[PDB]
Amino acid sequence: MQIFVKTLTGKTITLEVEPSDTIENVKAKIQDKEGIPPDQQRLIFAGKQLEDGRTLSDYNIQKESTLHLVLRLRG
Amino acid sequence: RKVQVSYVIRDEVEKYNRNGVNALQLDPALNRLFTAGRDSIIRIWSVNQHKQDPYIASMEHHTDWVNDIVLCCNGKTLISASSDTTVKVWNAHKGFCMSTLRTHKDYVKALAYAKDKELVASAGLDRQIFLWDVNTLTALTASNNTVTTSSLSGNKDSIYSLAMNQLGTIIVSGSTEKVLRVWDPRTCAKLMKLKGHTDNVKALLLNRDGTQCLSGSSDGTIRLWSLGQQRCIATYRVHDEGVWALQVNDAFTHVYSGGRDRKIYCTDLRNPDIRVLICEEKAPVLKMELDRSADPPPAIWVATTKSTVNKWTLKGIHNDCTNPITPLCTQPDQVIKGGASIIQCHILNDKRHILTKDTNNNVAYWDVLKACKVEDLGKVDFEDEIKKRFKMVYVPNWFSVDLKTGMLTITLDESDCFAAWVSAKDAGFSSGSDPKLNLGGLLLQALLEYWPRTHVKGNGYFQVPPHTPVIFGEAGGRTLFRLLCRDSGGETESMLLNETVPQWVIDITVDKNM
Amino acid sequence: ENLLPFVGLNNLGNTCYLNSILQVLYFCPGFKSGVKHLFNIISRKKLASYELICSLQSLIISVEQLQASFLLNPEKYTDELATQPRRLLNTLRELNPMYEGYLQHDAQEVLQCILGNIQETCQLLKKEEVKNIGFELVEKLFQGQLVLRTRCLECESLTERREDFQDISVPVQEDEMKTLRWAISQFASVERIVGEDKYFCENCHHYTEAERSLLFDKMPEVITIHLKCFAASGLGGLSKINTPLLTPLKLSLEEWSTKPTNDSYGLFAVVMHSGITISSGHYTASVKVTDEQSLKEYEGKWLLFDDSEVKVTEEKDFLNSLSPPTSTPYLLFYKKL
Ligand SMILES: [Zn+2]
Repeated sequence: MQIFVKTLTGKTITLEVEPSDTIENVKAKIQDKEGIPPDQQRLIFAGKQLEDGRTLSDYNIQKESTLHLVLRLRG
Repeated sequence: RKVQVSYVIRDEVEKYNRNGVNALQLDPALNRLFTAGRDSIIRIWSVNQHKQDPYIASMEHHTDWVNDIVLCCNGKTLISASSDTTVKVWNAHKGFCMSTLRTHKDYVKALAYAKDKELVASAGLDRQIFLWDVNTLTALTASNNTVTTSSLSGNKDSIYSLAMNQLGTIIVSGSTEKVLRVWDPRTCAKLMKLKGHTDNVKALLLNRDGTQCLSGSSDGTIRLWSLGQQRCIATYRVHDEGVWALQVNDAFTHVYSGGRDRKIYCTDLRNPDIRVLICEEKAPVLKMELDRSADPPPAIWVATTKSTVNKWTLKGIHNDCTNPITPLCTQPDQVIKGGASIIQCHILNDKRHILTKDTNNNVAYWDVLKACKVEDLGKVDFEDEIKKRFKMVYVPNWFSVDLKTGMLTITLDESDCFAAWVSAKDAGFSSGSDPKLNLGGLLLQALLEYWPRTHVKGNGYFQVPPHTPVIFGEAGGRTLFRLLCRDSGGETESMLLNETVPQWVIDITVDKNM
Repeated sequence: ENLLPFVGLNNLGNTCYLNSILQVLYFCPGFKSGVKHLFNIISRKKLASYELICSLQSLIISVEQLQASFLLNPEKYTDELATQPRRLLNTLRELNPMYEGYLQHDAQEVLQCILGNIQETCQLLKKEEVKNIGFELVEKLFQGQLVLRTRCLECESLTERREDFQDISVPVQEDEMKTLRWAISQFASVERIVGEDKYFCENCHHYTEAERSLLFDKMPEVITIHLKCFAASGLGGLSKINTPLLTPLKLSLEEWSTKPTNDSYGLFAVVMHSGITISSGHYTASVKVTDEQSLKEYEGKWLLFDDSEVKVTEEKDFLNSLSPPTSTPYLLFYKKL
């Protein structure tokens, strides 16, 4: 399936994923496209931040679902 | 960029369209209809109501949707535009591809034709418009004749439609920028920008002397433009949803329109409010082609997202209502039957077999490695059939499947093509010894089995069918070169293969080393 | 010497990320009243989310009491007026062990963890009550309903998804000055998807060009705007964007709304970060006093909360620092008018 990811600039990119894919796979696919380390990524889906070790089906992420990419402004 | 190998699993002859039809051309001298199929095949039909089988020939070269076609030179020459980013030049009488133009860099969406100059133009999602002299195109070699292009600039967004007038003095493009852009094709000079539409413009027509233009738009309106005044002189709102297709009579006084709402209207330009429902088609209308045997056209051919093509008769137009319920016609006058599209595909756990579902709810089982169908399963439940064939085995992913043409197209990429090692015994092969086979490497060798450079024939375990199309493309669509497996021994094919086969395929197929 | 009646929050070891959003939550209109109601329901019926509500009520009362202690006789206090929120930090450590130790953390991330857990409490107590306004706390104050429209330009089929949201993730620059109007438009307005990134139309069974738009449908009492004040090149590889947007006082989402409204929102709180890198920095908060007890000398001014410290800055003087520097804005909070 094809999901959407809103990047840091506000630009949307598509990702080809499967429901059994872990969140680590998605962050690695974003690294392939955006060059951002996965440990430095934060992904929000409908207000809920995704966690590694869980899959996309755990969050009921389907086709045309939008993930919002952000970072950790540590302070 | 990165070069992919693909191939299509199909029959040697695909008599029927396997997908919707994007465009139509009528040869009046031979009573032949050309259809530009979403299944990547152009087909020639006889429109004699005599013939029992209207099929004449298929013209097989494109790798993706054929979006537009133009019959040139009194029906001798066809030019086609495809989502494979190419424009192709065909002998329309014998039905073979003569040249492939590759100047576009995205889906080519629209073609335009100036009969009096034998000029054609192509335009697509790359915002480019190229101009081509038809007499210039038949180029046997680089010394006798190099083809040359000329292009227009200004489009700020993807182009979806394009028209020239018969005299070749005006060209107009329609796009998601919502403005129509006009050039002089003779000088490539920008002439004007026509503003008024509030959505994409997918349909354009010009009168004979390029003084008026009709545009059809996804905003649901038709607009008439005066080019001498550079302004809109009428707006017509006869559809409920986007207007995708326009035709006009020779007198430029009645416009035929169709689009997403499946309804086809004929509206008089002199009295807009009076419009006539000709018919309601069974699927969104993509293109229409008037029969121009007689001034008041006797019939209109209609292409839709369905694989069938209907001719609707027009005898009985001599109204009052502005929103008619009852269609003028209820059954097509002629019907060219279509076939089913494969709309759902599941790769099994063995990374070797595929289950499909088509538009008829038929389910089939295929062998990706041998590039063929194994059995038709009828109208079984698709997901229950998937769960029923589950086997607890892991094989790394090594190909991808696409259904864009309605047939099975298999794509191999360097990143994972060689990921799947299996044993000869578990793959059903025999030489005896039982060593380890790489699926992608064996398939690549079968695809290029007829290429003399790979000889010392094939891989020694299986062949693909000789008619299998073999496609060398760039990642995300752009075809570089396409041939049938059996044709690799040709002198033209071997030269073009040498120029197109990427080194990562050469490694396996020529040097014989993983 | 010139001490203020507003209470600060002690730093317990890189906990300004917590102190910043906590000071913003205290001043949100319905938050204080809401957690008291959720405390009063847990106090009747019945650890995990319940502890978090108690910790929040423990601190809010502790802040309200310390302010009343100062207003009664301010000569008891000298150069400090702050309370420590240790119970809230401990419960957060039990909810997510990343907050253990004394490392630096993201203020937005801790706000998400707090609001998301309070909502879990509301939904867990909705079930325990219905089996036998209060539980609408997070949903009416901070949470809104988003509508993501995707339109295939081939067949013109328009699909829709409704996703909830609590803040609006917004870009700061493109990759001179960009206004917030531009920035929300990058988030919500039409975005054509073309080229080597085409939408896959399941109806067309083909990659096609698409137009994507997001629309605000149900709007809450507080609009949180979460700025993406950072970018990446691929060269650790990441960097902060110190230059901020042009930040307005009044905000209206009518142009990006699903239905025409006349709801305008007013900026009242800003959480800022100071530092050149993303890896570490310093969080502070700034809150505007609006709307009740005799303290109206300050109405219209901006209180700046810097952990246990607190200042009063002028409307014009704070507004200059908010736009192009020192600290850079990271969160913006607007409230319905
Ligand atoms: Zn579509």
